[PDB]
Amino acid sequence: GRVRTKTVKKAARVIIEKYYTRLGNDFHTNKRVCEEIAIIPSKKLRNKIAGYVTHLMKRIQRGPVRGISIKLQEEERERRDNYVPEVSALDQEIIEVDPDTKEMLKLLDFGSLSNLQVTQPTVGMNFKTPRGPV
Amino acid sequence: TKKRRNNGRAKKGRGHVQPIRCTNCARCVPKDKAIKKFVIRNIVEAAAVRDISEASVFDAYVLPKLYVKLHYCVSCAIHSKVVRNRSREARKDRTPPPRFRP
Amino acid sequence: VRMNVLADALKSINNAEKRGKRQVLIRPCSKVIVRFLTVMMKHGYIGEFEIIDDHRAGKIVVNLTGRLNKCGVISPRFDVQLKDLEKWQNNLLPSRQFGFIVLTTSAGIMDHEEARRKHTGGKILGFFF
Amino acid sequence: PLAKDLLHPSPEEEKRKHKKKRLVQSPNSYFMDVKCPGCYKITTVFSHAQTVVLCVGCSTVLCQPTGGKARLTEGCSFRRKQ
Amino acid sequence: GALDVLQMKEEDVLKFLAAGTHLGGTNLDFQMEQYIYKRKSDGIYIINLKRTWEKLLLAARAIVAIENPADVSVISSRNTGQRAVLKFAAATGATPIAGRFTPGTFTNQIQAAFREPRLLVVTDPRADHQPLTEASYVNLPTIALCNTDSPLRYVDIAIPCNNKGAHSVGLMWWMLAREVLRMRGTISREHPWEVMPDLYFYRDPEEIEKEEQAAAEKAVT
Amino acid sequence: MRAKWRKKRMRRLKRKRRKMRQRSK
Amino acid sequence: MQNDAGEFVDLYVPRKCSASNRIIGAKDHASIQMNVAEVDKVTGRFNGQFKTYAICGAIRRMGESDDSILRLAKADGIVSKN
Amino acid sequence: GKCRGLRTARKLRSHRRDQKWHDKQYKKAHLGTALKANPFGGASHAKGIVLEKVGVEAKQPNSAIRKCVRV
RNA sequence: AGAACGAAAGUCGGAGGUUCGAAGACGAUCAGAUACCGUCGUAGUUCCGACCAUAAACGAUGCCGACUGGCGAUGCGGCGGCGUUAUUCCCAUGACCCGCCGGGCAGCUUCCGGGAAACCAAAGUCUUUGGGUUCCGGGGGGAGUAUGGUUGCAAAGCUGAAAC
RNA sequence: UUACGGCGGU
Ligand SMILES: [Mg+2]
Ligand SMILES: [Zn+2]
Repeated sequence: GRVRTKTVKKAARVIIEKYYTRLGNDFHTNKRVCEEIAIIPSKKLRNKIAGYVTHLMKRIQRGPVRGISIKLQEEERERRDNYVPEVSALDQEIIEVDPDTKEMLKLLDFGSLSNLQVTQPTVGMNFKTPRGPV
Repeated sequence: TKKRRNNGRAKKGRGHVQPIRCTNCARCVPKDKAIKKFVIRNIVEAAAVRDISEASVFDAYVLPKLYVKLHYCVSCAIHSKVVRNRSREARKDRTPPPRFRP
Repeated sequence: VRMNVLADALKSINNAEKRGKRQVLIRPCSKVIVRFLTVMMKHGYIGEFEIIDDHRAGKIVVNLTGRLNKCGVISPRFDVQLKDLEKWQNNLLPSRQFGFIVLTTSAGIMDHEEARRKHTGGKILGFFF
Repeated sequence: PLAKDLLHPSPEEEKRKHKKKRLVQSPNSYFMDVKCPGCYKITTVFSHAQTVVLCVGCSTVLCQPTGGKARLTEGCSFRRKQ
Repeated sequence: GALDVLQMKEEDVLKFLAAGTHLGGTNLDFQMEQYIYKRKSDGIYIINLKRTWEKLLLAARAIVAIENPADVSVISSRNTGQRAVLKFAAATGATPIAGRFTPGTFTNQIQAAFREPRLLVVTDPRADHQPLTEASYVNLPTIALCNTDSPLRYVDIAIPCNNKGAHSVGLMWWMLAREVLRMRGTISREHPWEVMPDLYFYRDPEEIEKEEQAAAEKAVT
Repeated sequence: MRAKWRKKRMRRLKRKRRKMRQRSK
Repeated sequence: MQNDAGEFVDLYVPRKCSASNRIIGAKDHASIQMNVAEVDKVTGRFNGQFKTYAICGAIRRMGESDDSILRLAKADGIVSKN
Repeated sequence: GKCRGLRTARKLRSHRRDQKWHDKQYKKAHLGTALKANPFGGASHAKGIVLEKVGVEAKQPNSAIRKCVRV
């Protein structure tokens, strides 16, 4: 009998989007911010919106919820763009191939242009997983 | 309408398969149409296991199994609910339901 | 049991051009199906073709341009006269501007216009448009 | 696969088809020269042979007929002629 | 790319071989048998890298011919390919769709997620098929980077590289973005591009900040 | 009425009209 | 479309598919027209001009738009010629 | 399918003439037992005498008595 | 035209007769039970010989020929391959593993195309209509009836209308 | 375990 309706949830996700720096993990202060910054037409859904606002205060300070607010979003510009490594994941200059794929680059005239020490395929033909339910 | 692509029966290059008999109503069905179920039930009824190992003549005795292969007519297979009604596009898979033993 | 090798040749070309291909393989050759294809090659509905000659009946590979709609066959070879020839045209041609019923005479395998340019009847052999 | 040039097939697409059905049909068979160990006689047995092949000088058995391709009995010399 | 400037430049083959990019699934598709070289002994279909280079240039020439740069919509749905698809469009100036594709972006004119692009390049033909079957009806040509498993229904310039492993996806987005800028006037063909292909790879889970600071007792402090 | 039990009550009936014709020769 | 008096009596000339020679209709809305922009020979940069190719919706949905524009780009001097 | 070859005009013509005996409008006109049996005997009108004023009940949708005679 | 084979029940004769069991008797169940259910049981189910010739005798889809997508398999031959395993301490042949070829039983997918759609890789290649040929359909009833012929010991089969 | 019917036209 607790479960909050659409108009309470959609009006509280628009608060936390747009006034996130002015909020906190207390109920009685967030009740007063939304009182002063949003036109609520009664007292009952006022603090019922403010309840779900504080519910999202602890919810998004633990991680990236559907959270288009600035600070959680600008911090992932230091993940997609930052961590470019000082040494590459590609440039190791010691990489392995197989005797058939070196024949592929042999007609590409890249046989001796490369270093490319080879590994051999372990000779079984044990692919194509066994059939039937057990 | 033709309801199913096979006609309920797994015969393709045949004209007659053997008639077998259902178990709980003794009705005669074809062998391919029949709804088989092979029960590997332990004969001990697992709540009654610590009452036969504490009254055995050993400390480690592997309990025998009861291997009863039921087979049903489709009439008693739906009534005893071993095959459930399926929707008109979720009929089309031949995989059995998953195990769920624990 | 190939009661008409002409009918099987044209059906194969008709399936492959509506499928969108470029080449076919007509597995029995005949001198009536190379004198059928050079009637539609000279009007420009196919391209080069090559008679792959063997010591039994040969094979033919035809280069399809893509400028073809249907190249059917009239399977009982109904004899057509010059009075009869116009009423065969509006049965099995799409328009009067294009398309040809091709028929064998005493003077050769021809068109409908080539057979009336020369005023000779004959036996209907196929059509293409 | 619309513009597959089916007048000039590759030799490994020509080889992995039926003995019929090719661009030009040809047998898979061959004639083979079999030298027995210990005779001066070249024998010219067919590959898909069907008979108990006997020779003239050392008239022993030389190949066993089977389903497809005749099997030379004892270890004996072999070359594919022409 | 039949020229000599546009040839392979052996240096970058070492980037293909160090990322996957030539190892495909054990089943192959019938419309990709021209791009393949042979099946391995392990069932793996390895791919001709000259053929995936010729399509890479051919996909690049299509995007260069689009005049408005923010008009080649660039899409990725699977997680391996979402960092790559965004800073593709940041570098080359395209317009990205990441995460879930809302059905009708292309075919519905009313809603505010209505884009009208002239070209679209896809990370995966089957796992991102919903823009393929839709972009066929605003008569829009499509590009995919396809592995050997994947159908080629509405794709046109199917790149036969790899779309399973995280290294190979970001590399082919980098390799396409490098060469499509280079057919513009932005790289002068001589020095290698200062952006590193590791920038387009899939992100690690939450241990990121824990490990780099164990070797950063000499940068912050 | 079923069509295999319509066939029976006409097979039972045309052996009854076949027999009265046999009586009144 | 060239009547006997020598004039064009026709609303438009329709495009035809460069892969399969068939007419794109007024509502064959899967048919694309793409541009492949060639580069200058000395340095490899886009020089302003391009090449137009049409693919009809029948041959696109069928699934060989790739083998099409690999075969009429090979035709244009593009690709390996190998 | 049907037999198409040129010279089968005996088979096509003899099969058409005994398949026209399977619809109403040929067989009631060309057999003779459908004109021996109508009371007018192949006529549009006939005279007769009145025997009984009779009333027949209308069909279930309707409920009336139709006034008929017994000519 | 003419023939051969033809499930089950059925018919005739000789063997057999365990179980099952139409008919039948009985006990229940019900308003009534000539039914379901239970106990019993004849003919029959079994074999030999002669008949009868029909079934939802069904893929409800004639037979023959070609052409038109992909894929995973399977059954039988044939060919070729790394390796594992058998007396084998070497071999040839087997068991498995990876392919190709023909034939078959099917399956899975697909805007090949068709369809009234269900669905169909055939029921596709059809108003862009013609590969050969057999059988057969023409609103629902009457009616697979009446009648003539013919077969069968019989039951019945085959052909087969009309008035209305 | 037993559970059978529902006047005609609208
Ligand atoms: Mg019944
Ligand atoms: Zn049952």
